[PDB]
Amino acid sequence: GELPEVETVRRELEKRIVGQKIISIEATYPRMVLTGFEQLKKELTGKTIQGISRRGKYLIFEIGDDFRLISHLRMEGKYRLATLDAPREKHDHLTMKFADGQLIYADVRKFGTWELISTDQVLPYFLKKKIGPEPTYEDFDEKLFREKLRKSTKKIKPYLLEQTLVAGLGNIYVDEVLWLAKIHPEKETNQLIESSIHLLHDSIIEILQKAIKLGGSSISTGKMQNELQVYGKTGEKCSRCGAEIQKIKVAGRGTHFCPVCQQK
DNA sequence: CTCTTTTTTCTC
DNA sequence: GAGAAACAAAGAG
Ligand SMILES: [Zn+2]
Repeated sequence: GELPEVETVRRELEKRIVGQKIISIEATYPRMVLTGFEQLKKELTGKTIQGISRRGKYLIFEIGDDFRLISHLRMEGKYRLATLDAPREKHDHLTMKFADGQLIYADVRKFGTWELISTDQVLPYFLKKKIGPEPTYEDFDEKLFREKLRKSTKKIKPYLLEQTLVAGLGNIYVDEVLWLAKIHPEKETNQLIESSIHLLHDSIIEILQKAIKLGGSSISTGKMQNELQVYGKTGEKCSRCGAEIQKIKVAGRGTHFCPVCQQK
């Protein structure tokens, strides 16, 4: 559930529920709704989906211009539109009923969260969570990026995973990015040379953008997993130097890299 | 079998 | 700057 995959879901839902009126909201795992499902039911029932935007890995349902629904898929949250009488599968937790169908949210690990936030609190929400700039040449200022990177001793992969220097990078794309920029995941940010930072900054925007267009690496119906150079390729040869991709643990996360291309 | 492995928040 | 917790199932051997 990284920015590429979340953006793919935003567009799918975008062209399938925007403008639809909500008839009622049923929940079998209500606590998932951190702000009180009851309060959410009383307020979104009988509304219209105005739009579905995204910020980092968070989906934002715009229902009426009073409240915004912040949705986060965590590790395996997943939406799907199905028949009104469709049967209830094992890990379905919420359903948004429409006049002609329903939006179902599933999540095996129950990690996912839902939040109803008044329109004016959207920005303070992300600013309170310290979410960095979207991965675009316009919002991802390289200088600020360089500045933050030389001021820290944090290891690169962990630090990128924080969403602070930039938003959207998860385990898959950080490994892809770091390899594409020839930076070892344990390299301390304050040692990075500008040319490295510059290459990193660009590889970030580049790979996340490439992923968006390939529909994300949905192991839905995405094709980015077909172009992964190191994530999960443990034991396979490096696209460039041919060395065997190694897998190690960094800050508790499976980390794939190349011993040679990624020096550090 | 049995153990390992698969986003964000919080406690230090 | 680490570790744990939430939680459930595929994967490895
Ligand atoms: Zn290599």
